[PDB]
Amino acid sequence: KSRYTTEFHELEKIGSGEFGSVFKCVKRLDGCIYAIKRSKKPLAGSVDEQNALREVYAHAVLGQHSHVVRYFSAWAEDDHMLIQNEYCNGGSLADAISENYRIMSYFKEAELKDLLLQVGRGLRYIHSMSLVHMDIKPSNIFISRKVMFKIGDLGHVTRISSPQVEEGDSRFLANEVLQENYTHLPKADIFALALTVVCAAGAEPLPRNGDQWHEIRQGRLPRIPQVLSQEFTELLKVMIHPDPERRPSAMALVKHSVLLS
Ligand SMILES: C=CCn1c(=O)c2cnc(Nc3ccc(N4CCN(C)CC4)cc3)nc2n1-c1cccc([C@@H](C)O)n1
Ligand SMILES: [Cl-]
Repeated sequence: KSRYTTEFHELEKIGSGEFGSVFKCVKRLDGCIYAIKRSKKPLAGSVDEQNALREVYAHAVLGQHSHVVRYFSAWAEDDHMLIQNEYCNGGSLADAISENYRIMSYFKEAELKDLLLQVGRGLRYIHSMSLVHMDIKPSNIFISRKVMFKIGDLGHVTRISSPQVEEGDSRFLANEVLQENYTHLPKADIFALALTVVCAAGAEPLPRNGDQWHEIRQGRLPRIPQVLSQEFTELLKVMIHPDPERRPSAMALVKHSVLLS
């Protein structure tokens, strides 16, 4: 007797974690496929609730963009919350990276620049609406297949001004954010995107803390396994510059000559 059951037919579980479950579903009325997240309703006044609120109100603000996972609807039923999003048939960037690492394929220089540009366009859009994503990483980039990358998982999204900062994944987190400096949050999304491209390029698992973590925030790129041009390398280096004002904005990113291609 539920809306979920009523409007959708559930095809396959495509994700699970502390966030709950995600299902590939067909909507009966239109025959389209959607990714529907089903989670227990968070305790009131909890982090989980704060997180869930950041996401509903990001949708309220953002609307539709070709490099952001489209949001269609959200509701609550039983003791659960449901979020209906666009289904990206290529899964997440994280999955693709695992898969490259398995059948030994790889993301080429060219394809790495394409990833950077496309996610950059998504960020440029979010930033222009005075928001920041604050959890950019492979598992939150989705792929549609000839290939579109789309930013999803908006649960950390916050305002540039008066930001409610739930810190993202420590692996991708810029030092100034850890230092409780929120005067240039957009540049933290930039830092994270650079490390996201480095992952796609085949780097070893990023450090969660300790010496190697600090070395990166000193502006040093993790070791790669392949041949990146000096100029693409420099672009990635400056995106993880200790000084966030030295990092390009999303708008300067997508107009950069190395990416024009
Ligand atoms: C709705 C919620 C968020 N979300 C989207 O907005 C969204 C859009 N497209 C897709 N496409 C998609 C994802 C995974 C697969 N795989 C099927 C094959 N197996 C082997 C690996 C997984 C296939 C297709 N998935 C999405 N969401 C989703 C799925 C899972 C986990 C998470 C986060 C919580 O980590 N998010
Ligand atoms: Cl800024």
